[PDB]
Amino acid sequence: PLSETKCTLKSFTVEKGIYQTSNFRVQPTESIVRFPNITNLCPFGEVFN
Amino acid sequence: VDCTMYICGDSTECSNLLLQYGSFCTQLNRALTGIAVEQDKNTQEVFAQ
Repeated sequence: PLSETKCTLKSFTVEKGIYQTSNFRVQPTESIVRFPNITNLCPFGEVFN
Repeated sequence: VDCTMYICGDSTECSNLLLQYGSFCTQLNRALTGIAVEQDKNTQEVFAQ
C-alpha cells in the first residue's frame, strides 16, 4: 500500500495524507442463466408410461 | 468515476481497447479528485470558524 502510493505520486518519499491509487471490484463467483419454462409440458410419458 | 467501469469495465477485450488511450480518463479521475478536495476545503472555510 505504501508503494501503491509512491508510484502514484512518482516519488520515493511520501507526505502525510490519503492517496487514491487504484480501484477494486468484486468479480462473479457463479453464472445465473435463466430461461423461461414451456407451459405445454411434453408427453414423453405417453410413450414410456 | 471508475473510468474503467464508465467506459467499459470487467471485460478483457474492452480493457485492451481502453488502454490504447493511455491516461485519457486518468486525468479526469485526478481532476474530480482535485475538485472534491477543493469542496472539502471550501466547507471547512465556511463552517469551521
